[PDB]
Amino acid sequence: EMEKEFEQIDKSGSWAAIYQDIRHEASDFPCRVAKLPKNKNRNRYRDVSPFDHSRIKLHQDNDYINASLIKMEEAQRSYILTQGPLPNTCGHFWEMVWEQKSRGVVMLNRVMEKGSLKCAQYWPQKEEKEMIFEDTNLKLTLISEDIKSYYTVRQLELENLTTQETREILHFHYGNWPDQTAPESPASFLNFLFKVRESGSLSPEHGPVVVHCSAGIGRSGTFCLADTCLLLMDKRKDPSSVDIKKVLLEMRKFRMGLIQTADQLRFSYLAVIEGAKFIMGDSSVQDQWKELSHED
Ligand SMILES: [Mg+2]
Ligand SMILES: [Mg+2]
Repeated sequence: EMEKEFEQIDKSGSWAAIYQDIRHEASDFPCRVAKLPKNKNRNRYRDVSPFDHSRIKLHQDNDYINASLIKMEEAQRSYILTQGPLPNTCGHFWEMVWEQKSRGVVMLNRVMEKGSLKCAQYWPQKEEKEMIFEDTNLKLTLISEDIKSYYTVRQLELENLTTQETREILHFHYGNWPDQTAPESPASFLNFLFKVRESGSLSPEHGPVVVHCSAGIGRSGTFCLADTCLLLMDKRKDPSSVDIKKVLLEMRKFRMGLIQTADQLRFSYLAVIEGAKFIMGDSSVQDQWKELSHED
């Protein structure tokens, strides 16, 4: 059992060992396109690249973006994990959103973190100042935003200027989750995860949700791992049936480095264990998460 195992690892103080074993067993696949000279300025970090086999290809001369399709066959959910767009890849980012028919973007970082710019300002901050990405012929307008205590939800309108088709994109922006560390509480993380779920952005009738932090592997991996684990129990109505480490290693077949610290691994256990309360039919813990969240 996941809860049994968690208590064993915690009392033996074994999280670093457990996490290091995951790194040693992780898949290794070529990243030849990411490493082409013409793509150097499309990568935020030299050591975080998409595998060729799972990378998202842009439809419109150079198809390269630092983004990976994580396709969880058994859970029947997909995610696109990507780096925080650079100043020259914001048009590529929204082209990917458009071509993949994604309905939601989950942003787990702030634009400035730790004294440095971790992400370009790739969405409009003011309704009256829309953004046009001339390289990809897309227009992006801020329609509304709901600013909560530690996260913000925005409605964006993304228009294809060629066809004049428009789509609503929901932006879920986590405000106080730093890299390397674990979120303040499972409650606030789960409250946020369930807001994304409730929006319909994860439905299979849409493209995969787009998830990013700065590198698109640490906080982003934690988000997807918890969501996939909860979905697997939901499908089986069986929390015992879920092996978190097996699921993480499966995710790492599609993008390198998912979950960057032993603390993030331990938090994933905490989050899935607490989230299981809701999956198995205690719908009122979701209310307690919102209370514990102090989102107002
Ligand atoms: Mg429009
Ligand atoms: Mg169209």
